[PDB]
Amino acid sequence: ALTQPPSVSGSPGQSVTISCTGTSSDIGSYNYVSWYQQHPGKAPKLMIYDVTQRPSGVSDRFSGSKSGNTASLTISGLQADDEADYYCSAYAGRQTFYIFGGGTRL
Amino acid sequence: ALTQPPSVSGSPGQSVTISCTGTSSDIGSYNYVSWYQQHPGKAPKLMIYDVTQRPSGVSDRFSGSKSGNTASLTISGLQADDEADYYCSAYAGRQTFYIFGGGTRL
Amino acid sequence: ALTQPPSVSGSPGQSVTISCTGTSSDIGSYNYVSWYQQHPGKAPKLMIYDVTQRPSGVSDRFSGSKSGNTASLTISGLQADDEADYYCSAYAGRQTFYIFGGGTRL
Amino acid sequence: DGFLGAAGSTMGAASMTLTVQARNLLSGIKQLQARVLAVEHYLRDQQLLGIWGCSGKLICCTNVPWNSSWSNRNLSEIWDNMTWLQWDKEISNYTQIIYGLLEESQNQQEKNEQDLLALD
Amino acid sequence: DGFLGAAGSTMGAASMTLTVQARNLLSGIKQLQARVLAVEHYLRDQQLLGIWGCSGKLICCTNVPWNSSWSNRNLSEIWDNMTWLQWDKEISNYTQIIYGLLEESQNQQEKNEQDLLALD
Amino acid sequence: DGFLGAAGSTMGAASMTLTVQARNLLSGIKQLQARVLAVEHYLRDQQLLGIWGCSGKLICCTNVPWNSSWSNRNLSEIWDNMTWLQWDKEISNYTQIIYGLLEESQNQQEKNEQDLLALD
Amino acid sequence: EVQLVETGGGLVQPGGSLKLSCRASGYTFSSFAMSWVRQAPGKGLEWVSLINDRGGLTFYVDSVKGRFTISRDNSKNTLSLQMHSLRDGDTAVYYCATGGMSSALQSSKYYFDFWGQGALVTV
Amino acid sequence: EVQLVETGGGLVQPGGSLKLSCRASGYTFSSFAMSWVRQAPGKGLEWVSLINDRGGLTFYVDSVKGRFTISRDNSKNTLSLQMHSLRDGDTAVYYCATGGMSSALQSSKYYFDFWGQGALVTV
Amino acid sequence: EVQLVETGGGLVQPGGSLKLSCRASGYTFSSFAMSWVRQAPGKGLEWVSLINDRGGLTFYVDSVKGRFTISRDNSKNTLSLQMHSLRDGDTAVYYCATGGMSSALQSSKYYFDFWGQGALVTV
Ligand SMILES: *[C@@H]1O[C@H](CO)[C@@H](O)[C@H](O)[C@H]1NC(C)=O
Ligand SMILES: *[C@@H]1O[C@H](CO)[C@@H](O)[C@H](O)[C@H]1NC(C)=O
Ligand SMILES: *[C@@H]1O[C@H](CO)[C@@H](O)[C@H](O)[C@H]1NC(C)=O
Ligand SMILES: *[C@@H]1O[C@H](CO)[C@@H](O)[C@H](O)[C@H]1NC(C)=O
Ligand SMILES: *[C@@H]1O[C@H](CO)[C@@H](O)[C@H](O)[C@H]1NC(C)=O
Ligand SMILES: *[C@@H]1O[C@H](CO)[C@@H](O)[C@H](O)[C@H]1NC(C)=O
Ligand SMILES: *[C@@H]1O[C@H](CO)[C@@H](O)[C@H](O)[C@H]1NC(C)=O
Ligand SMILES: *[C@@H]1O[C@H](CO)[C@@H](O)[C@H](O)[C@H]1NC(C)=O
Ligand SMILES: *[C@@H]1O[C@H](CO)[C@@H](O)[C@H](O)[C@H]1NC(C)=O
Ligand SMILES: *[C@@H]1O[C@H](CO)[C@@H](O)[C@H](O)[C@H]1NC(C)=O
Ligand SMILES: *[C@@H]1O[C@H](CO)[C@@H](O)[C@H](O)[C@H]1NC(C)=O
Ligand SMILES: *[C@@H]1O[C@H](CO)[C@@H](O)[C@H](O)[C@H]1NC(C)=O
Repeated sequence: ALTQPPSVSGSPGQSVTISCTGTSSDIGSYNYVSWYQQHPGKAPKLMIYDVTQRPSGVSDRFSGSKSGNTASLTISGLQADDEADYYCSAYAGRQTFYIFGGGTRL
Repeated sequence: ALTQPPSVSGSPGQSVTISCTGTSSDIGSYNYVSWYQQHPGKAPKLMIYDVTQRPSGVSDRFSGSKSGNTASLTISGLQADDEADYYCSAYAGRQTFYIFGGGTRL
Repeated sequence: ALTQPPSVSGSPGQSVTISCTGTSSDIGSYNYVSWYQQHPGKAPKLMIYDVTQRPSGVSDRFSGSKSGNTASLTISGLQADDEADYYCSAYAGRQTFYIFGGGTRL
Repeated sequence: DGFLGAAGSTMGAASMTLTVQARNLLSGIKQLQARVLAVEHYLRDQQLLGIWGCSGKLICCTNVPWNSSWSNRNLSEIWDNMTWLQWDKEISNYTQIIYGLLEESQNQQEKNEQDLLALD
Repeated sequence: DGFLGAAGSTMGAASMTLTVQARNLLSGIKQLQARVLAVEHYLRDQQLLGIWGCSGKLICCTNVPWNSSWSNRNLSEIWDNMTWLQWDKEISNYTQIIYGLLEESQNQQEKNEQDLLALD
Repeated sequence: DGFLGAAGSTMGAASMTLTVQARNLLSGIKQLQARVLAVEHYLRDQQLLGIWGCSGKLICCTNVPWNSSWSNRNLSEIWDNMTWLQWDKEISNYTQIIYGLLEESQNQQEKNEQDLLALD
Repeated sequence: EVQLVETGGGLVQPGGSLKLSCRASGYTFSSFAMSWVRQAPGKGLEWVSLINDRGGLTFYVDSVKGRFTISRDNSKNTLSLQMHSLRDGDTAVYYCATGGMSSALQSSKYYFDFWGQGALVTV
Repeated sequence: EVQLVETGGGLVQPGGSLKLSCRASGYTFSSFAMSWVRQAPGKGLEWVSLINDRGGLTFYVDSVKGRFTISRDNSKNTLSLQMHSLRDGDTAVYYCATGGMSSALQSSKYYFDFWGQGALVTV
Repeated sequence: EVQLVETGGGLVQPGGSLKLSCRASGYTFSSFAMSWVRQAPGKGLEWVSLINDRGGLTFYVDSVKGRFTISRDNSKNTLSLQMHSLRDGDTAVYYCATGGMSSALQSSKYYFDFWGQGALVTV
C-alpha cells in the first residue's frame, strides 16, 4: 500500500495538498499515479490520471505533481462539496499491477 | 505433506473410509491422487491411481473418489489381512512433483 | 560471505595456510576461487586466480588449492613484508556473481 | 536406416528419423520447371509451419485440442500399432480443418504476446 | 474477407488479416523468369526478417524507438484513421533508415545474448 | 567495410560483419540454371541451420563440446591471430563430423522439450 | 454517459462459491480492458483482478490467484467474476471498472476510467 | 512379474558419499520412467528423485538438489543414485520404483507402478 | 603498467545522489570488463557492480539494484557509477577494478585483475 496522511483540512477558499508517498519501484519508476475522489457511500470518481492529467468534466481546482517517490494532489479553492475520501493509485509493474494508498478524509 | 487421519478401524465385514485432505494446488487442480497399501516391513503396493482407477490384481473392495480438495479411499468388506499403513500421493505440478500424506494405521 | 579464520601467524621462514570455507553452490561447483593481498591503507593486490593460478609478478611462495567446498592459500617462507589482510573471492553463478570472505590478519 | 526406412515402422519409431526425410527434400525447360516446383512446394510448407509458429522445429506442440471426431483411438494404438501412412490415410478428410484451427490459434497468440509486451 | 479485402480498412483492422496476404505470396522462359523472381523476392523478404530477429513472426516488436521525425501522429490517428496504403506513402522516404536501425539493434542483441550465455 | 572487407581480418573482428555477407547471398537457360542453383544452395544452408536449431540466428551457440582433436589452439590464437579463411582450411576434414554431432544434439533437445511440455 | 451496473449475491458461508457480474452500456464494450476493485466495509480500495479487452489475458492479485476467475463476453456486454472459497477477509463491496490496461495500439491507460455502483459480498 | 532389487551400502558418516543402485527385470526397462522414494525408519513416505525413460531429464526435491544425482543405463537395466553430504535427516529406506512420468506419446502415469525391496541408508 | 584512478565527492546526506568515476590508462580500455567493489571503513570487501566491455550488460548486487547505475564510455576511457538514496550502510571506500567478466571469445576471468586507489564515500 501507499502512505497518505489520515486527514487534510482547511477553510473554504484555501488550497490544501494531499500527499502520497510510495517507493522507487512504483511512484518513482512509473509516471502513472492517478487520484480518485470517493464520496461516502458512492463509487470513486476519477480526478487525476498519469501524473498531471485531468479527465474532462473535472474543474481546474484539482491538480497534482510528482517528485522523487512522492506524488501529490493539490485542491485549490476548497468548496463545501469537496468532502470525500481521496485515494492515490500507482502502477507498479507486471507482477503487482496497482497499489492503492490509505484513504485521506478531507 | 497431505493430511490423513492417524488411524481408521472397524469390524470385519464393515466398510471404512480413509480420507486425504490437500490444497487447491494439488488434489484440487489435478486428477492424480493415487493410494498405496504398505504392510509393515514391506514395500508399498499400488491400490488406486488417477482418482478412481484400480490396478489389475486388486480386488473390488478398494475404491475411491475426489471432491473439492479432499480425496478418499473406501475399503469395503474389511478382512483380517487388510492391516497396513495406507498412503495417499498427489501430483502437485512441475516444481513439486509428488506430495505424500502421513500414514494411516488401519 | 565466505568463512575465513580471523588471523593466521607464524615465525619468519615458516609456512602457513589461510583457509576459506564456502558452500556447494560457490567454491564447490566453480573452479574460480581467487585470493587478494590488501596491505592496510592500500588497494588489494591479486595473488591467486582460478584455483591454482598465480599472476605474473607474484613470487613462488604463494600457492593454493581446493578440496570439496574448502579452498586455501599457502604462504611458505614467511617474510616481514607479508603482513596484510588476505581475502578469498569465489564466483557463485549468475544471480550472485562474487562472494568475498572476511579478512584474515596475517 | 536411410531415406524412408522408417516408412513401415510405427509412428513413434518413425518420429526419430525426421531429419533424414527433411534433408532429402532439397537434395531443359521440363527440368527447370520440375526444380522450380520443388522449391515452391518446399517454401509453401515452410511458410505454413511459420504461420503456425513452428518455423524452426521438426516436432512442434500447439494449443489446439484434439477434437475426438477426427480420431477416437487412444495414444497407445496410434503411436505403437500404426504407421504414418495409415494415419495419413485415416485423417485425410480432416487435414484442412486442423490446419485452419492451427492458424487461428497462432493469430491469437501473436496478439496476446504483443499485449503482454506493451505492459510497462 | 479475402485477399486484400482489408486494403481499405484501418491499420488496426487490417493487422488481423496478415495470414491472408502472406499465403498469397507463394500461391516458357518468360514464365520461368517470373517465377524465379517471385521466389527470390520472397526469400529476400524472409532474409530481411531473419536479420531483424523476426524470422518466425507476422507481428514482431523491436528495440528501436520511434524517432518522431518519421511521423509525429499519435497512435489513435495512425491505427484508427489511416489505411496501410496511406501509411506506406507517408513514411516511404524513411524506410531504409528504419531498416538500418533494425539491423543494428539485432547485431547488438546477438552479441549480448552470446555474452550472457558465456556466464558460468 | 563492404562485402568481404573483413575477409583478411581476424575471426573476432570479422564476426561483426555477418549481415554484410548474408545480404549478398540473394542480392537464357544457363542463367536460369545458375539462379535456381543459387536458390537451392541458399535453401540447403537455411535447412541445415534449422535442423541444428539455429534457424533465426547469425551467431548460434550449441550443446556440442569442442573435441580438441579438431583443433587444440586456445581461444586467443583462434579469435585474435587467425582469419576465417585459415580456420576454414585448418578444420575442413572435420566439418562433417561436427555437423553430424550438431544434428544429434538438436534431436535430443526436441524430444526433451516435448517431454517437459507433457508435464501437467 | 457510461453505465456500469453490478449484480450479485448476498450471504455466502466460507468454503462456498459466489459469482458477480457487471453489465455495461454507453461505450463500445470490446474496446476497453476491465477490472474488479474491492473495498472492505471499513477500509480503503484495493485492486482484485484485470481482464484484457479481448478476454484472452487475465491478471490477479496473489491473494486470489487460486480462488477467483475473471471472464468477459463481448457480445453480451458482460463482465463476470467467479469466486471460490471466500474467506472472511474477502468481505467487501466489489466494483467493476473500465480501464487499467491498453492493447499496444491504443494509448496508455494505467488508471480506472469508469466505475460501477458495487455489489456487497458478505462472508 | 516385475522384479526391482536395490543394492547399496551400510553406515556412512556425515559429509561422505554413498551410491545406491537398482536392478530391474521382467519388463522393458527403457520404456518406463523411474524414481527414488525414501521412508525414514519411523515416518511415512516422501518422493526423492525422478528420471525420465531416456535419462536426459532429472528432477529432485529441493532438499537434495545440491546433493543427489540420479542416472540410468538402459543397456544394463540399471538405475543409480549418487548421494553426497548425507546429513542425519537423510537416514531412510530408499526404494526404487517404476512409474511417475510419461514421455508425451504414452498415456499418463503420475503414480508409482512398481516398487522394489529397499536399501537401508544409515548416517 | 595499468593506472586506475577514482574521482568522486565527499559528504552526502541520506536521500541524495553521488557520482563516482574512474579513469584508466596503460591497457586497451574497451577490451576488459570492469566492476566496482566497496569496503566499509572497518570491514572487508564486497562486490557492488559489474559492467561488460561493450557496456550493454550490467549486473548489480540486490542491495543496489534500485539505487546504482553503472556505465562506461570507451572513447573517454571512463567508468562511471551514479548512486541514489545512499543509506548509512553505503559508507565505504569504492574501488574500480579491471576484470570479473569475459565476452565469450576471450578466456575466462572471474577475478579482479587490476585495482584503483579508491574514492571515500561518507553518508
Ligand atoms: C516390421 O515389422 C516387424 C514385426 O512387427 C518389426 O519387428 C520390424 O521392426 C518392422 N520393421 C521396421 C523397419 O520397423
Ligand atoms: C468436433 O468437430 C465437430 C464438427 O465435425 C464439432 O461439431 C464438435 O463440436 C467438435 N468437438 C468439440 C469438442 O468442439
Ligand atoms: C485403446 O483402445 C482399444 C480399443 O478399445 C483398447 O483395447 C485398448 O486397451 C486401449 N488402450 C488404452 C491405453 O486405453
Ligand atoms: C473421407 O471421405 C470419403 C468420401 O469422399 C469417405 O469414403 C471416407 O471414408 C472419408 N474418411 C473419413 C476418415 O471420414
Ligand atoms: C469503408 O469505410 C466505412 C466507413 O468508414 C467503414 O464502415 C467500412 O468498414 C470500410 N470498409 C472496410 C472494408 O473496412
Ligand atoms: C531523428 O532523426 C534525425 C535525422 O533525420 C536525427 O537528427 C534526430 O536526432 C533523431 N531523433 C532522435 C531522438 O534521435
Ligand atoms: C492526435 O492528434 C490530433 C491532432 O493534434 C489530436 O486532435 C488528437 O486529439 C490526438 N489524439 C491523441 C489520443 O492524442
Ligand atoms: C519524400 O521525398 C520527396 C522528394 O523526392 C518529397 O516530395 C516528399 O514530400 C518526401 N516525403 C516525406 C514524407 O518526407
Ligand atoms: C591487416 O593487417 C594489419 C596488421 O595486422 C591490421 O592492422 C589491419 O587492420 C588488417 N586489415 C583488416 C581489414 O583488418
Ligand atoms: C575426439 O575425437 C576422436 C575421434 O577422432 C574420439 O576418439 C575422441 O573420443 C574424441 N574426444 C572426446 C573427448 O570424445
Ligand atoms: C595459446 O597457445 C600458445 C602456444 O602454446 C601460447 O603461447 C599462448 O600463451 C596460449 N594462450 C593462452 C591464452 O593460453
Ligand atoms: C585433411 O586430409 C588431407 C589428406 O586428404 C591431409 O593432407 C590434411 O593434412 C588433413 N587435414 C587435417 C586438418 O587433418
